[PDB]
Amino acid sequence: DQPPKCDISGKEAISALSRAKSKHCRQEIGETYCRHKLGLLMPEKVTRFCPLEGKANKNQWDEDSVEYMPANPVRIAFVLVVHGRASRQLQRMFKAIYHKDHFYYIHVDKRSNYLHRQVLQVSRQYSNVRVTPWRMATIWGGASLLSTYLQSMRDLLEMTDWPWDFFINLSAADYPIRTNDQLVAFLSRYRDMNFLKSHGRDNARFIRKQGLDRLFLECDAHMWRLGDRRIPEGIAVDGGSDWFLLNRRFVEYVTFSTDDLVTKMKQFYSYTLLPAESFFHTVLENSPHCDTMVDNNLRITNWNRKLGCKCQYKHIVDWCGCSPNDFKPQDFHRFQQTARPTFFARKFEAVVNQEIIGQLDYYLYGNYPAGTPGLRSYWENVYDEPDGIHSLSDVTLTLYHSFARLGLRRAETSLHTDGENSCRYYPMGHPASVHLYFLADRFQGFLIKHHATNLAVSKLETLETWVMPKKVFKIASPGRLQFSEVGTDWDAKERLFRNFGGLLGPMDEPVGMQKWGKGPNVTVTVIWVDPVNVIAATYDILIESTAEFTHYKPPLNLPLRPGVWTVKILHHWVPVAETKFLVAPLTFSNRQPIKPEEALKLHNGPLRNAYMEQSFQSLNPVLSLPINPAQVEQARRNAASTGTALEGWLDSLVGGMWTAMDICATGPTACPVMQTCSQTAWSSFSPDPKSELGAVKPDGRLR
Amino acid sequence: EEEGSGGGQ
Ligand code: NA
Repeated sequence: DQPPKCDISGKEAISALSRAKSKHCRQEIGETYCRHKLGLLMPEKVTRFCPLEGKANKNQWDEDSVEYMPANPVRIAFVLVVHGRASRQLQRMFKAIYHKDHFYYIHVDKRSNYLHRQVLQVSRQYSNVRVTPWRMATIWGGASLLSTYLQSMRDLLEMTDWPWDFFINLSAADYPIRTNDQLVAFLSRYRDMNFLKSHGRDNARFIRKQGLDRLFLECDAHMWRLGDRRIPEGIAVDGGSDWFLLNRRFVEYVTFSTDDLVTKMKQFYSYTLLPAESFFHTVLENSPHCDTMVDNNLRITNWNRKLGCKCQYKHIVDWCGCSPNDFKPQDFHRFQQTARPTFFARKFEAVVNQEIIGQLDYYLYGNYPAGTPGLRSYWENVYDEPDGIHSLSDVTLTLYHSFARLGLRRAETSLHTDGENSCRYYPMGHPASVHLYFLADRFQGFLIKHHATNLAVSKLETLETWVMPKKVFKIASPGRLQFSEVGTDWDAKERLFRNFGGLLGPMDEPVGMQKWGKGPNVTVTVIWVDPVNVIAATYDILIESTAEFTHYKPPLNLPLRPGVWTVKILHHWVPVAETKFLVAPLTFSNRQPIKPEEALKLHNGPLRNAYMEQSFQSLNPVLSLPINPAQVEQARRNAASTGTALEGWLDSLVGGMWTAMDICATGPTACPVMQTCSQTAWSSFSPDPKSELGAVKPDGRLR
Repeated sequence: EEEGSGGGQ
């Protein structure tokens, strides 16, 4: 260890040092705090170079204005800052915005290695597409997002073979709402303007709610709040959206100027939350270029703070944040507004709603030819072999193995012969890839690619299996209830579980959700039942007249007994509906075959022989949930099994809650009844032209 | 259509 160079007494700084995990991070915290304590970190007064008295505010907008052909069309530098798994949606958007005359510079979050490999294949095909060799971990609200933009601006200005006129930043959840031709016509007319949107409210309230008067430090992929600071004197501070369009002259100024304004603002915003939401506004309005500002970023942002402000980033930053919602089909009419010029919108998510994306793409660039496959489907990779089984969890690894075995048993039973069965397989190694599969915005299950030996010819084969969950929601004669579901990682903004498969292990903490229709207020009862009829929890909920979704995480002692749980909803003892979910036993511990003592410790129910303090044994007779002494002992025996016996217990559970819909081969096969994966409608190997990138057409487009 | 992602402490 090592003591600080200063006495540290601020509550925020002490709370940060206590929660920080690495020695390097604790040192950086102390160093930052000390320097600010002595007044050597933040500037207190900054020179203003703008001759105006206040803001500029420039222009009158007519739809026909953007239908001319420019003699000198601008060439655009697109900077794409992307993360996550949605490579095929990114490919579709890249297809919509591509033109051979523009330029594309793609920064992939350091933590998204799968996506980076897919982007690399794009940059290798096209000479006007490059990827940043440096990669940052751009957490939400982090100071590193500004460092990302400023470094990409320096890189782009030094690429003398790319003569660009405008800088436009986009994420993987953006999409154009007007053609490239109209974008170029508009910007070619206003090439000396800068497009930034301000908050549109009270400026004092903007500063407080953004935390601009607080000192932040990014370290260990977290934003630590370290105390207060003053807004420097002599300049107007402003901000709004961090999505903008800036012309080359202003980017040159920000990058290379050494005047008092740029130097001190780069220092100030190195320790600022959400810095890109106000750094560029503050510099521009106080700089010599202040009279070039248009208070319009040419974007439609789907803000719905009723749903998007749930302080959902509290584990990443020491502050409460918000974010915009995903568009749905009913929002299409908003893209046709004429009040102000707009060319892009956000956010779009294909795993949330793809229909609106299709509507928008065909509206801008026309339908695909009749007979085009995959237009209503979506595939998203959630595991890729090069990232290693340690990037998975014991839960997902266990279940992905089980799904593969479920497919191999499907192949064997699907061949009807009295001779040698040439569709019997023995599994080998670990899954090569896993995909989510959607059709018409309905989740279809998982696709698992895996290797196996065909035992008839004794040869290795590569296969893909489609597994789909069995329907388990059941309503009963009696109503406002529409659906009930159990899962983890509930997304309060989009109102869905981000653990799409509902994959759960004994150490997971399930969440119960209900979906309601309109009607008067009502109160219902919720019952959780474990695989041997033990009632784990009971509670009543009020369903207010305006309620649409409700959810609750019951406090259950761990581990949960493995098997099929049941959740019941009653109304004054009158049954309403029920649902089921699976707590799967694990065949892996630290990615290794589980050992007897850890199997027994993990699969024999909770420690205190009870899930909560209060008991509900008084309810088993009333609800007809008798506890069978034989099943209880059998569950004890199951809890001590390993190897084959454990594999047989898991696979019988999985088979009861999942169905192997189909299985295909990627290459040659000896099984006479299996299609080639490329010939199927469902395989991740089947044609998907809406997300495929080919040769540049005569008009310079890919779409 | 107000802008800004911060939502207080
Ligand atoms: Na390239």
